[PDB]
Amino acid sequence: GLRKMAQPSGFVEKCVVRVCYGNTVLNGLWLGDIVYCPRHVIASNTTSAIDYDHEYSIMRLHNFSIISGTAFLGVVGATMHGVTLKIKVSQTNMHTPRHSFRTLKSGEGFNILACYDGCAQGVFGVNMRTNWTIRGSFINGACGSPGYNLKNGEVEFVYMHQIELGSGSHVGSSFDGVMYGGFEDQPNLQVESANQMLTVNVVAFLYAAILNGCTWWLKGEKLFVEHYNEWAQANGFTAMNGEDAFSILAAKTGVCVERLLHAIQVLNNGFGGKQILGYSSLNDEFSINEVVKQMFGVN
Amino acid sequence: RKMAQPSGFVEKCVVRVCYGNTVLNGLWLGDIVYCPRHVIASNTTSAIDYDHEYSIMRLHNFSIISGTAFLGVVGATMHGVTLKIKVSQTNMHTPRHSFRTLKSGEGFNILACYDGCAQGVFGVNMRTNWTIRGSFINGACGSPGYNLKNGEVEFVYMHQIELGSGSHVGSSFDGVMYGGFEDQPNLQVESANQMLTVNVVAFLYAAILNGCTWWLKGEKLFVEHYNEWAQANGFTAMNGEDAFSILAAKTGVCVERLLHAIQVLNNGFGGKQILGYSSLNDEFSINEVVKQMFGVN
Ligand SMILES: COc1cccc2[nH]c(C(=O)N[C@@H](CC(C)C)C(=O)N[C@@H](C[C@@H]3CCNC3=O)C(=O)COP(=O)(O)O)cc12
Ligand SMILES: COc1cccc2[nH]c(C(=O)N[C@@H](CC(C)C)C(=O)N[C@@H](C[C@@H]3CCNC3=O)C(=O)COP(=O)(O)O)cc12
Repeated sequence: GLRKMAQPSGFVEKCVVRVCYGNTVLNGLWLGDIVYCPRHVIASNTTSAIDYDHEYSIMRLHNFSIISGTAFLGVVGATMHGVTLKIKVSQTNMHTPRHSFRTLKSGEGFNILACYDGCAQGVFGVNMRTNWTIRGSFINGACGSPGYNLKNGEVEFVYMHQIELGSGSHVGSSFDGVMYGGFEDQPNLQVESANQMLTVNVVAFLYAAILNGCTWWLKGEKLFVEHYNEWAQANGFTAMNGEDAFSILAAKTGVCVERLLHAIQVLNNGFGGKQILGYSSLNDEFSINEVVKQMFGVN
Repeated sequence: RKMAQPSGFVEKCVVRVCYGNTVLNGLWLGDIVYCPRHVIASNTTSAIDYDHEYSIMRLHNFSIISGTAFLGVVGATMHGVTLKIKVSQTNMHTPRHSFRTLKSGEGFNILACYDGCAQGVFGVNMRTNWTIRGSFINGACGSPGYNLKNGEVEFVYMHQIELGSGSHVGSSFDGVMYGGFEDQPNLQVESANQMLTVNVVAFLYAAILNGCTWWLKGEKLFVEHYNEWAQANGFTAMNGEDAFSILAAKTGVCVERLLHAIQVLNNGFGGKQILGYSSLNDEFSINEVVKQMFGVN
């Protein structure tokens, strides 16, 4: 079958801490001797526009409390970097994993460790959508929850949770302190752009259906990538690219991309009660990488 | 959003178990390694006489690796469809834990492992036909299923086989195969799956709490009439209306209006969608819905 999976969370869980500042609690990420967390933790009043330079100048280090498991950490300094704080603590996290920082591109998959009061509660896989929001599941207290990927024996930290938009979509920042999509960490309504279905993930899904033997939707007609891309601009799908990446899948099946792009056009009107790998409409959750790892064990 | 509970406490308990040329995953708790008994079978190709395989077992064929260390086997005994392998070494990362057998409908977490190393983690439900909708390939056997609850890890599932349908079957850690399936290379057909009605009701209450209510009408379907419709339409009977009384009280919507909606929505969504789903969804339990939206267990 095909299940949306998270990569294991163990390396990340040892780094999550609780960050208290005055009348606000949220989550931080403890790496080396730095704790990363959203800068709005220091905002005393969030019922009007937040002047972060003012909040920063009145900040006093003795109002911080940072808790790892049951241990308090000594706070030594704190600097502001975009929409994040970098808090210097007197102790090094001896469980700091091998890691780097990376900024997600449009459509890329990653993992969210949903944390509360400095303790992890759930983990799930998710895609950065073309409108720079994610479909998460967060309630109050989740700010500072980290997003990550495991690659080559290294943790890549990619997302720090920040805000929930009026529509229910979730916005975070990189650990550089740049908010995805340019959203503001301000208490006021902001509207995101319309979402686009990720065409390359729908193609990979349809290959998966072929390999699992679900072929009823498959015809023999081809739709040229260029003709599809004009249709996608008018129907809320991203353009097609990287057809060469689908070599692996096209070989094992003997079906070409341009036949599936035809199918994408047809199946956008509904599955008519039929179900493809157990879904009743097109799914853009799965990348080529995931299909290929889950079906064949090849990275 | 479907999620899993975090895996850190379980990851340190998974080991790589090799017997001869067969490799799979074991669970290291205390001084015992638990794993599927087919690790000692000579030919996973034809019928297996496990009493014979156990009698010719030779313990020096074992190799058990946790990270970089080798564990020393001192004995092994066979219980149901599992092996309990006693080693010299006690797992110093053993979490507070118990073993529990899942009932029909219950959700749990799977840590999919290969060669003794965790690769992914996802939530599942034990279906009424005693299979789960998983994702596994060769090498996944022994992958553990777990729940985190009341400051301890409950271990509930050991992965064992893929049915010809693609559905997946495991055992509890007392050696009892869920569904009574056999750990043999023969085609076995599970019974027909049923949609879990309590989970579908949980989902519609989730929809109401998020202001998704186009489908909601005023008509009421009494539980006994629904259950008659259910037995003939591949749905489970309505039960445990107790936790739903709480949701009914908060939303003002009685369960009987949702049972009616199920009967109607079963014939398709008419184009529209519910929480982004294009058809009835029974993947979420009432606990998951309450935990995710209100933060309470
Ligand atoms: C009137 O203004 C609005 C209008 C319409 C929509 C709006 N949306 C936000 C927003 O997103 N506000 C951030 C803080 C900003 C103002 C600095 C926030 O609330 N984040 C949560 C996680 C959120 C909470 C529920 N689900 C989550 O993902 C934290 O965890 C961190 O802070 P808190 O734990 O709540 O104290 C303000 C707002
Ligand atoms: C040929 O007759 C059949 C007919 C129809 C359906 C059938 N199904 C099986 C089966 O499932 N067989 C068990 C081995 C038992 C019988 C001893 C198995 O293959 N288990 C996998 C997990 C599986 C592997 C693929 N996806 C998974 O979930 C392990 O992990 C251990 O095996 P490996 O050492 O890793 O290959 C045999 C069979």
